[PDB]
Parts: sequence; C-alpha cells; structure tokens
Amino acid sequence: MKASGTLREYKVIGRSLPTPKAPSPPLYRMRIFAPNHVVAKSRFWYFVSQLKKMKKASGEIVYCGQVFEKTPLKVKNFGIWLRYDSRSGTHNMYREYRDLTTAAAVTQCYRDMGARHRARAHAIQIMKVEVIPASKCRRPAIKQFHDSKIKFPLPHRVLRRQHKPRFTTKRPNTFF
Amino acid sequence: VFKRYVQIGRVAYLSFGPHAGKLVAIVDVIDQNRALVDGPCTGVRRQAMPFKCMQLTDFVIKVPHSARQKYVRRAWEKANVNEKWAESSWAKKIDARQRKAKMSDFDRFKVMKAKKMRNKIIRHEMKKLQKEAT
Amino acid sequence: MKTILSNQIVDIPQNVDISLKGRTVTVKGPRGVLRKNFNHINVELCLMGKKKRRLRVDKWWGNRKELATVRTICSHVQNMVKGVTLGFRYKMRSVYAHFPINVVIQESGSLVEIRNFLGEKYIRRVRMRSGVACTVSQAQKDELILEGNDIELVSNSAALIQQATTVKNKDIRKFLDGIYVSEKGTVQQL
Amino acid sequence: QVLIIDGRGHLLGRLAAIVAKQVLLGRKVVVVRCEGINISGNFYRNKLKYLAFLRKRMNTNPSRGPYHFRAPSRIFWRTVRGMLPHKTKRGQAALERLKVFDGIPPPYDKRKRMVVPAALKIVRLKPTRKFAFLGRLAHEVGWKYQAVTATLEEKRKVKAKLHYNKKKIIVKLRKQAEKNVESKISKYTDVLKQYGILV
Amino acid sequence: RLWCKATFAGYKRGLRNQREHTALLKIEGVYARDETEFYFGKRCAYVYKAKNNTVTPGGKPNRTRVIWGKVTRAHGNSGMVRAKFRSNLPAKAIGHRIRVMLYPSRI
RNA sequence: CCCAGGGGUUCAGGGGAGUUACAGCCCCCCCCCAGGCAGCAUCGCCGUCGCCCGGGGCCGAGGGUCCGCGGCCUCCUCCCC
RNA sequence: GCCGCGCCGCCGAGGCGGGAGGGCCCGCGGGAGCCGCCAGGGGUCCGCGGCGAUGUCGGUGUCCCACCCGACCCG
RNA sequence: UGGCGCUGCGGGAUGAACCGAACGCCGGGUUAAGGCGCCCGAUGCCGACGCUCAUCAGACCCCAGAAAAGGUGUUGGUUGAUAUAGACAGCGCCGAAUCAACUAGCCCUGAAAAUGGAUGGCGCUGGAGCGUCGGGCCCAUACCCGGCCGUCGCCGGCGCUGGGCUAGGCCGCG
RNA sequence: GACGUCGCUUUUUGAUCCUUCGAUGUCGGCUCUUCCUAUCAUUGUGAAGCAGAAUUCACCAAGCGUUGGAUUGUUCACCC
RNA sequence: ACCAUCUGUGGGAUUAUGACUGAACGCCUCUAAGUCAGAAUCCCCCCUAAACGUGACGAUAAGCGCCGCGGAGCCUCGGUCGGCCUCGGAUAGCCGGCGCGCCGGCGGGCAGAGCCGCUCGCCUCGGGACCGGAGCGCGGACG
Ligand SMILES: [Mg+2]
Ligand SMILES: [Mg+2]
Ligand SMILES: [Mg+2]
Ligand SMILES: [Mg+2]
Ligand SMILES: [Mg+2]
Ligand SMILES: [Mg+2]
Ligand SMILES: [Mg+2]
Ligand SMILES: [Mg+2]
Ligand SMILES: [Mg+2]
Ligand SMILES: [Mg+2]
Ligand SMILES: [Mg+2]
Ligand SMILES: [Mg+2]
Ligand SMILES: [Mg+2]
Ligand SMILES: [Mg+2]
Repeated sequence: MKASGTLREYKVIGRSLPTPKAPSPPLYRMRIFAPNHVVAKSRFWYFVSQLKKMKKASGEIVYCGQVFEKTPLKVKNFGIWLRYDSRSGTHNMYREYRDLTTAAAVTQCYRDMGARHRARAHAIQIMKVEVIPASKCRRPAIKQFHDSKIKFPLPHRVLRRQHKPRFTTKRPNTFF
Repeated sequence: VFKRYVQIGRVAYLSFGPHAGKLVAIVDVIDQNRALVDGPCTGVRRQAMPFKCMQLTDFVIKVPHSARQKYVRRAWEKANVNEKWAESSWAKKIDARQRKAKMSDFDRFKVMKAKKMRNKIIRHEMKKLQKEAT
Repeated sequence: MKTILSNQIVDIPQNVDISLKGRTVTVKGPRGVLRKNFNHINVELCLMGKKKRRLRVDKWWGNRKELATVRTICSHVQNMVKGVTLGFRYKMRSVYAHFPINVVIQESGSLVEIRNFLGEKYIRRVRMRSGVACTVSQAQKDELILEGNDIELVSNSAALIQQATTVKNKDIRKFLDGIYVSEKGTVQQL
Repeated sequence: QVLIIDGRGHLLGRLAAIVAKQVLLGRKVVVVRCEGINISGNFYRNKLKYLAFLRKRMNTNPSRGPYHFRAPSRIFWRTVRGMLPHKTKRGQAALERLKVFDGIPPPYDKRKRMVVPAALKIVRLKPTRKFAFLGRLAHEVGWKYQAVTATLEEKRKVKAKLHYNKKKIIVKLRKQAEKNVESKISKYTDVLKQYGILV
Repeated sequence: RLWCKATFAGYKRGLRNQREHTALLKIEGVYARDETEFYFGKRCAYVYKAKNNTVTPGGKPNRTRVIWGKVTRAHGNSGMVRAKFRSNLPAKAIGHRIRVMLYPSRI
C-alpha cells in the first residue's frame, strides 16, 4: 500500500471457495484502512493469507464496503496498536491521536510513523484501533488537550501570502 | 502581551478557505493545528479547521464543552455577535474593500472627480493655517 | 511534544519597583538600578497585582529546549532583585606556599595589581567590570572583597582575578597557588 | 521604473533569488544597505564558509583566480551573479540593471525603499534559529569601511528623522484641516465612503 | 494607454530544447493562473524602432515596426501566458515590453 | 419547536454550588419509524456524449448521397399587421 | 443441500388477462409529391478596411551582422 | 533475458550500457521518466503532518567515500521498578510523581593526503533538509488529431470518352 | 592491549591489462617551487605512575624550520 | 660580499582550552538562551602592485570654449508609454496624539491590499472657492 491521501476504513468480508470436501467455509471480516477498495481487497488477501490457509485464487470476497464515521462531530482519542519493521527488526508500538474520524487518525498515523521512524506504509501493520476515553490516555501530547477552559494564543504567526505582494514598503507584523 | 486567545467560544474570522469571510465559534480544540469550529448563524456547520486560516476576534461566547448546535446558536445570539461584528471596524474595512472592488468605470470617474476637489479644498486649508500661524 | 503553557511566578519585595518595557526588565532598589534585556528568549513577561507585585514568565508552545529558558528568566530577575536590595559580596582568598601574593587595589576598586605570584617579576593588572569594586578584606590576611549589583559582573570579575593567577608548565595538583573564590554572599546579611 | 530594495532584515539567497529574476525581466533593481543582509546559521558557520572561499585561488597565479570581494555589496553582487548566466550577453545585461550599495547613498537616501517579505528573516527563519549579519561577516574578512559607513548611516538617520517629524506635522495639519472644512467637503467624502474609498 | 504591460520572459522551452514558435509572456498584474483567463485571445504586439522607414496604417511612415501576436493559453501557476506571433520574436526582445491589447474583447 | 407526554441511568475536558442545580455530555425505554425540510447538500461513487449552454487556441486536406427536420399536398381560429 | 405448497418481503427484476376513470406517450396510421431547412459524403463569405514613383511594397533561403537555444575533429 | 556495439531523443549537471521512450517533414494537444528558489521551462499553493542545528549539517536508481563502537543532543517506542503507610533529588524537613534497562529516527563522535573546488552552481535552516502524502504545473523525435513526403499492402479502381488513359499512365484506401 | 574484531590510506608490493608499441625519454642525485598532516621542533592547552628538571600521552594547529659530512650510482640504510 | 654595513612592525573575531551566570533535572552543570579570557592558526594593518575603477585641480591652440530650449535642418542609436520628495525599527508587540504617564488606532483605512496625478479643445452660468493660481521670469535659505 502507498497510503495515498486520506485512508478509508473498509469492512472487507471474504471466505474460501466452497468445495465439495469442505463446503460452507466460515466468513472472515477484517478492518482494512486503504485509500480505495481495490487496495482494500489486496490488503485483505495479505493478512488472511498469512493468518489462515487462504489464497486470493482459492477464495472470494463477499463484501468490501467503506465504514463511515458514526460520530464525525465529536473529537475522540484513538489508540493504534501496530507493528512495523525497522532497518533492524520488527517492533510493536501503541500510538495515540486526537481526530474526528477513525480513518483520519490512521491516516495521521502513517504520516507520523514515517516522520518519527521513517517507516513506510508497506512495513506498517495496523493491528487494533479503538476509541479511548480521556481517562485512559498515556501520551502527554494527547492528554494535555484534556482540559476544559483550555486557552492558548497564537504567538509569532508566520506571514503567509509571501508572494501576493512581492515588493511592499511595509514590513509585516507577527503579532495579532 | 497577548489579548486574543484560542479558547472555547472564541469567535474567529476565516481569512481563506472554503468559508473565507465568515465568522465561526471555536467550540473545541482538536490538536495544536486544528480546531472544531461551528458557525450556526453564519453558514459554517460543525467541522474541523486549521488555525492558519483563522483570525481571532474580540468576541467570546459562553458555550459548553462539545455542546450541539442548538446551544452554540443561543450564545451566538445572546452575545449579538453578528450585530457587534457588523458595527466593528474590522467588518467595515471589509465592506469598504468589497465596494472598492465592485467600482465600475463610471464609479471611478465619480471618485476621481470627488477626490480631485476634496484634496484641493483640504490642501488650501492647510495653506490657510500655515499662513495664519506665521 | 510541545507544552501548551509553561509558566513560573517570581515574588518581588515591596522595596523593589520593577518596570517592564517589552522584555527589558528594569529593577530599582536601595542599592541602585539594574536593567537586563531578554529579547533573545522569546517569552512573555507580565506584572500582576498593584501591591505585592509578581513577575509571570509564560512560554506558549515550546519544546524542551525552549522550556529550559523559562526558569533562567526567573533566576536572572531574582539575582537582579537581591542585587539591588542585598547586593553581591564575592570573597577571594590568596593561597600561596612560599611567595606571598601582593595585591594592591587602585583606581578606587577598579583595578587589581597582583605582585609576587610564584616569585614572578611580571605584574598582573586586572581591571574590574563596570560597577564592581574590589577591596582588600579586613580581619583577614589574604582575602579580597568584590561588591556590586550584577552577579554576572561580580562573578566575572572574580574569574578574571582567579585565572590571572594560573601556574604554567607545573603540576597544578602540587602548585596550589592563586587567588580563588572562597565565598559567594551578599553585601547585606539578613 | 527602479525597484529600490532595502537590504536590512533580508536573507542572502532568499533575496538574491528574487532580484536575479527581476533583472532578467528587464527591470532595474537597486539594493541598498547590503551590510544589513542576514544569513541563516550561526556566525561561525558563515565566517568559515567565507574563509573556505578565501582559500579557493589559482595556485600558479592568484591574480587570475577567484576574486574575493570583501564589501557586503559586492558579496551580495556575487551571490546574485551566481544565479544568472553571466557568461552570456543576456546575463551580462541583467547584471547591468542591478546596483548594490553599502548603506544608503545620497542617490537613494531620499527615496521609499521596498521590502521583500519572501526574503525577510522574520518570515523565513524561526525565532530561535541563529543568523549572521553580512556587515560583521565582511568586517572580519577585510571590509575596511564598516566604521565610516556606520557613522554616515548614523547621520543619514538623523536627517531622515527630522524629515519624518516634519512629515508628522503635515499629517497633523492635514487631519486638522479635514475637521475645519468638513462642511465644505461633506458632499465629496460621502462619494468616497459610498464606493469604499474611505471608511 | 490602451494596452497592458507584458514582458517577453522567453520562448517555450524545456532545459536543452527551445521552441521559438511560442513565446512566454509575463503580464504586469497577473500573478496567478486563475487570472490569465481574461487575456486568452488578446492581441499581442512587439513594437520596436528600426533604421529604415516603413509604411504606417492610417498615418505617415516612420521607423516604428511591430510583430503581432495573440495570447493562446496559460503557462504554469504564476500568471504566465503563451503567445504565438506571425514571426518568432527576436531574442533581443527578451525582457522588453510586449503590448497586450484589450481586443478582441469579451466583456 | 430540549417536539411533546411518562421517566430511568451515567460518567467528566465537573457548569452551578460533587452528578444538573444559575451550562451541558452520554447511554437506555414505551407513545402517530411526533411531525415538518432537506438527500453524498462536513464527508464517497457513477451515468443510456446524461441534459443544455458558453469561451480560448490550432486548420479547411479533398475538388465533375446517406441521416434528421419543416411548409404545402386538410379546413379554420388567435397573435402580429 | 434438493423438490412441492403456503405466507411475506421485493422503485417498477417483472411478465400476462380484465376492470373505474384520469393523461403521458408510438419508426402505427406520412410519400415513385413538390418546396425549403440543415450538428448531414474535409470552407466558405452572393463580407470588409487601410497604403500608392524619389520613398515606399514584396522577395533578397545562399551578403554581412546581432541575440536566444543547440553544438567537442574529421577519417 | 534485455541492452550497448548498429541509436538519435527526454531525464540522471556530465557519461557507449542506467530510467522513460526508439526517429520521414510540420501544427495543435497530452504525457512518460524526471522535475517546478535562481541559473533553468514549471508550485509567485496563504499545500498537510512531523523529524532535524551539524566549529567536517544534509540533500534521493545506476553513482561516483564509509564501518564497528558510542552520545544525560533531540524525538518516539518497548519491558520493568519505587510513590500521599509519603518516594526521586537536595539539606527529619520538602510535597508530586520518579527511576532503571532496552529499542528506534535525525543529528553528533568515531572520520587523516597531497594544484583551489564542487548536493552541478548560487545558495538554502517557519526549508531550496529528511519521511509520509495532496492539488496544480513543466516537455520527448513517445501517445492523440491534422497537413505534406516516401515506402509497403489492397484477389484496389479506370480500355464505358469540362478534364481524362505519357495504362511503364491516372485515381482511391489503409 | 592478548584472544578477537571494525576501518582507513595509496609514500610498499602484488593482482589486473583499461589508456599509450607510425615512441608519453626510464634510476638516482643536483636544482627549484608549491602542497598534504598521520606535528619532530617552535606557539596556545589538556593528561600522567606531571615535586622540580627531563620525558610521555592527547588537543587547536602545517605559520616557521627540519642541517653539515664519511661509505654506497643507489633511493633505502649506517655512522660522525 | 652575513667577506663590510643598516632595517625588519600593530590590531580584530576567535581555535584548543580554562571559566561566569544559569536552566533542563528542587541539586548539579562552561551551554541549552546569554557572557569572559584566549593562541607560531585565521583576517587585517604595516608592506609591493594598481583595474575597460577612480577624485580634486592646473593649463586649454584665424581656431576654440560658455551663453539666446541656439533659430531652423540632414544622417544615426536605444529604451520607454503617469508620479510617490524618503523615520528608525519592533516581530512574545507596534503606531499616532497630548504633558515617566494618559488617550486613541491595530488582520495594519494616519492602510504600498495604499497615497497622489488624471473632462477632447475653444467661449459663455455664478451655483459653490478667497483653490489666486500660472513663469523659456528675477532674488534668498537648504546639499
Ligand atoms: Mg565494431
Ligand atoms: Mg538492433
Ligand atoms: Mg550524477
Ligand atoms: Mg509537439
Ligand atoms: Mg532541474
Ligand atoms: Mg569511546
Ligand atoms: Mg557525519
Ligand atoms: Mg495520424
Ligand atoms: Mg589484535
Ligand atoms: Mg592533526
Ligand atoms: Mg617539568
Ligand atoms: Mg656530499
Ligand atoms: Mg566553550
Ligand atoms: Mg572574548
């Protein structure tokens, strides 16, 4: 996976091809986070193939639908248990994020795992994501926003629009 | 030294973006970069929005934490944000800047003629006081 | 990780009248006035309360390198407070084995001529900083007294005298001769 | 017709990348106060960058090798030249449109100087990062005219402030005249306030 | 003045190839691609002076000559435009003035 | 319009003075899926060129019907003159 | 798992037969017929302006020069 | 197996082999690989999120200098251990968390050659650095449409004449 | 700094045979200039099993200097 | 001809390093912000040269230099298509007005996102103005 743009939470459900020797194979549901469904199906045949004795050729996908956010208007703390392969070995990690959508936090995780650890999308395996209350958060960067009557200014606001006036007589101000 | 802060209920002006020029109320702070603003009386529904497109105003409404749009609208109307903003110099300079951009060629000619005589009358008054003071 | 707010409050006695002009802190006490600019720290300073004034040093959205400069602001102003009320009295002690160190103060405490260090014929003329006065201590044999309002100027004037009496090409562990700082106190002892 | 830019507070490459683009478009740029140009990174970095530049010389004949100009104007001039095809007639014509000066000489002392926000230190550099002035960098590599330029710029700011204080009285006189003749310009100020000219 | 100020910034090129049959103009007020639409199709003119006198339409002959063109499309995101002239612009005109007429008008 | 009529429970980025009170939040029930207005309009995807209108650039190579319509082949009425 | 029936759910996946009316449709009823129109087997105007023998018009590729780009000496 | 040799073209500054793509002569359009501070066509976006200060910073296939081993630089993560029967640190006082090990990013140490010099250069540190991505944009002799030239193929057409059929001619199509 | 182990250099030698056999004069010395530092001495420091003296280790550092002779064609050695 | 004789030089930022204040990390700490001392190195002065760099000044031949927008003409070379006649700067604050205060203005309207100039002529209203404006004009301050 390339993790292009904002990822989408797909509920890919699949099973093996029914055979006369073992008919009615069980249905397996996964929680895939791919930018589109074509990648969500390929990602499904990556974890199911290594967890079970199932292959894309000997199996079928019965449902691959996008999971919408049930509470898009509420800020939620997410906890993402994931394993990633460094240049040396594989390590388990647990990250925390504040966002509105589960897929917007997993997308925010790929941007962070690649920033702080140079981990590419093909090396990260998102194992578990669940909304966590503010009383069970561990990271101080996430837990510092768990404060009512929060207040902070915007110190030293960088002047954007640097080229709309390219040559001006007035030097810009950074205090507003 | 700071007077305008980012807090729950801080009315902000959107400089650019899809809702550029509208006022929103900061109902929640998601992270250091984004916030959860909601303008019920302006036309900006509840959504995430970065701080780089916001400009803090001198208006703070009393809204609870993560209250729905019904109560964010009351504080917006209780504090008379739209009335105080429309009479503030911030919006009046925006209104003046919008009217100057919609001036036709005949409007500029009326401004050219008005400013030509207005300056010559003021410029002579400055010469009148200089002669009087000496 | 960037902390939202990192503050610290400084207590200011009633005999000190402090004025803030941006980040330039100016304290005025019975012993004189001081003025130290902090425009390189990039923080927020505020004086709260008319009576029993305080100094609030705020830092918004700073990492560990920037949070460390918050207490440095407070510890500097507190030195400016005790410098205009109590002052600083750095005491030197001339240690020698055979040749006594002859110290003669000139220019009303603005120059220290060090003679007979290790029997050397060269004279060491150490000029004190502005506002720092050196004086041969009484009730002691080879003790000096450095007084002033700014600790950064008195403690630096002590380092100039101490590093001037440095032994070269010898075992410093054996030749422990020189004028060292023995006590870091105040002019007024309360 | 001439883009007069004040060099104080600007970065070296940020400003040279823009001035080099303006002269290629047939525009004449005059950059004054090149000693006030900032350079990112601590001073010891940029000083070593110039001392390493002093070592680049033709071993057999240094009079032919890289000419190491010490004036901040000629330092900024060599920076702009590096971003121009100075070995072609098109690039040489662009250099002829740029004139750099240490300080603000009389030909431009009585002018309004432009500022490039895309090259200022406040906009392009963090408040905690270290920077270096081109006036100090030049003084420590052989610029012999820092003290005389500082004194001439000191007197230039005295006569520029006396003019500004007189300009403040003219603005006070203009604002007072607007109140004393408001009854005669009421019909005119309503037209300007109608079309957003005033507010 | 009934024309907009433009600068002959150069020909349509890559890095090691140059197509002289297309020119890149830079309009004095257009600094974005969303503003170049107004100038699409406007008459372009490279007015210059020569030694010998040439006939002038609606007037007496003089040394003034001109190469007519037209803005065809936008170029990049910084307000640049492309223009094709009846004769390829001479390389001496790089950085000089190009008159962008207000006709054919569409307002 | 907390939609109203019966209410239950629940924590805290704890409002008012610890669990709604001088703000609110969440989870649940039985009453006409209370009604009323919007419908991928903060967030996707796709059409039987999908329906219609417009603008800019480039050029006309060749040089002895097919496919759509309309009027009349039927008598009048109205508008416009 | 098949097979039969029944119930129920299925924008109108739907097909047949008929009934009360309402009204939206048809390459059904219009062609060896005359006239025109044209999104129809590749462009035309049954549109138009300025300039005129001593200083202008076109060409002057192949005479010189200038600039941008490309470009190392052949066998 | 492809390629070079026998092969130009866009890109890698540069270069027989790498990446893209192979070539009649042109117009318009669109791209590939690769790019878009300036040289140098294109981000003069109010791009997104972090990481990083380097007194030898770093800057991307082939590819044109680094290792073992270290850092209480900074930022993540993992597994443990003490603490409001009051710890850690500092002199019972103090009153809120603290400590240890390990691991992973960037930076740093380790890191010495001879003419003066090479992210291509200038230069860049709210990025012109590294990672993760978005929108837009730039142009190859590649792709699309159109013109012209030639070759090749048509169980090609025409002896049934204003023009035509030197049929060894003429015409049409791909 | 043993047993181990990771590098660097191109002032040894080897390996290779890419350039030159219609020819690049080939060893040393003499002469002469500049460069490198992996610093012997001098300048400023840190460390010691640095008391002083002498010396050793290490750092910033190539500005300056590194000689006169016997033997040997010898570079290389050896000695005064 | 060291085979005679004479002369051969001052600073600046700093390297290493030793320190100051002081956090991070209640302590400590040369470092993180900020400071000090600091060298045969480095830069510069001294010194040698003097650029398709140049200043002041002298003298400038029937010829020649200034002064009549000389007063009219003939060959040539380029642009170009309204001006802005100016504080210093701050950026974790700024600007304006008034005698360290107070008042006023800040997504900069005392605003470069700006200001200023800008009816096709020639005569007539007097409705608003006292715009007393316009100089190939004569003098005087200011460089
Ligand atoms: Mg061969
Ligand atoms: Mg072949
Ligand atoms: Mg390369
Ligand atoms: Mg093409
Ligand atoms: Mg490039
Ligand atoms: Mg070690
Ligand atoms: Mg390194
Ligand atoms: Mg074709
Ligand atoms: Mg060994
Ligand atoms: Mg060394
Ligand atoms: Mg000794
Ligand atoms: Mg000999
Ligand atoms: Mg140090
Ligand atoms: Mg110093």
